[PDB]
Amino acid sequence: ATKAVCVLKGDGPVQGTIHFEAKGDTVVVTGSITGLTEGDHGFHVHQFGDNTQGCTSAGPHFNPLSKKHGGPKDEERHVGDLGNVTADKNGVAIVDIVDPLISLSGEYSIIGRTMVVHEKPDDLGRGGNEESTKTGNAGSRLACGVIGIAK
Amino acid sequence: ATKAVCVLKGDGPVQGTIHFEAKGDTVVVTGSITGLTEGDHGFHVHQFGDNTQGCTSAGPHFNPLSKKHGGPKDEERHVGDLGNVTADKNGVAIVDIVDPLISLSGEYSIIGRTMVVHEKPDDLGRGGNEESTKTGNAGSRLACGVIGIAK
Ligand SMILES: [Ca+2]
Ligand SMILES: [Ca+2]
Ligand SMILES: [Cu+2]
Ligand SMILES: [Cu+2]
Ligand SMILES: [Zn+2]
Ligand SMILES: [Zn+2]
Repeated sequence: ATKAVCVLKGDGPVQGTIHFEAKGDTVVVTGSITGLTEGDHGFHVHQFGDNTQGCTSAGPHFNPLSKKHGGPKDEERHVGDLGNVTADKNGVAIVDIVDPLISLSGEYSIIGRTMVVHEKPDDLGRGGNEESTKTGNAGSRLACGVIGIAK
Repeated sequence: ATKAVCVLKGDGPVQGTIHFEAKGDTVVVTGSITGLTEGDHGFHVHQFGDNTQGCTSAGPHFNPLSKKHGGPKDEERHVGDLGNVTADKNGVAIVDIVDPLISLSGEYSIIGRTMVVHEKPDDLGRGGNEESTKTGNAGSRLACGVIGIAK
């Protein structure tokens, strides 16, 4: 698997489509998210692709290596920590991330896992609260989708 | 992954939750689907876990061995051919299937692919037209979901 897609939906107006593509040793994540409050929103891969209880059943961030919550460029970060997406005034967040830790195959494969867009910005583990080292204080999960294999 | 789950949703009333568990060397599929018309409905694993155009974007049946469509008991069948599920008079179908071809890891893995419940009965590759050898004449996709990793 070299391509993947996620359709984000929640109990509200947030909705979006993320495309993943394996390019070399990185995964290029693109797509757009809408219905967002302008600003930064925590954007993470949660461990389970279980949507039976909304985004709630997606579990914690995907952290196969048992590291602490960080931002994408940190070394001490969860595999799922893709930091933040930014909604403009109109509520539109354009996603364009290149990540070397997430994968479409193997052990860090995120296929079958959940992409979650959060209510608040990810504090990147630099919040000076324990909550920050676990989730980045991104709060509630607005929309989420299971990452599936794409053509 | 030893457990997977799929939440089926469509444009109509058909919905359900399907659980998959690797038990021994096989995969047990259980769950229930409601909102269906009484009678048989094709139930297949489609190739892509792409819900960008509803269930249409799931692609054809998952068929890594390039075979024609058949019933779950046939030698000549697609890996995604799980036959029919049967809805009682209240539109409830209880799913209980053990399948030797699907898997939750490796080449036959259905993680990240789409579970689809169809409008009509799957003719198990025996209807006698070309469409039977491709889809079993199961018709349109009532509900579908991306198969994700469960805890
Ligand atoms: Ca909150
Ligand atoms: Ca039909
Ligand atoms: Cu998160
Ligand atoms: Cu089908
Ligand atoms: Zn994290
Ligand atoms: Zn088939």
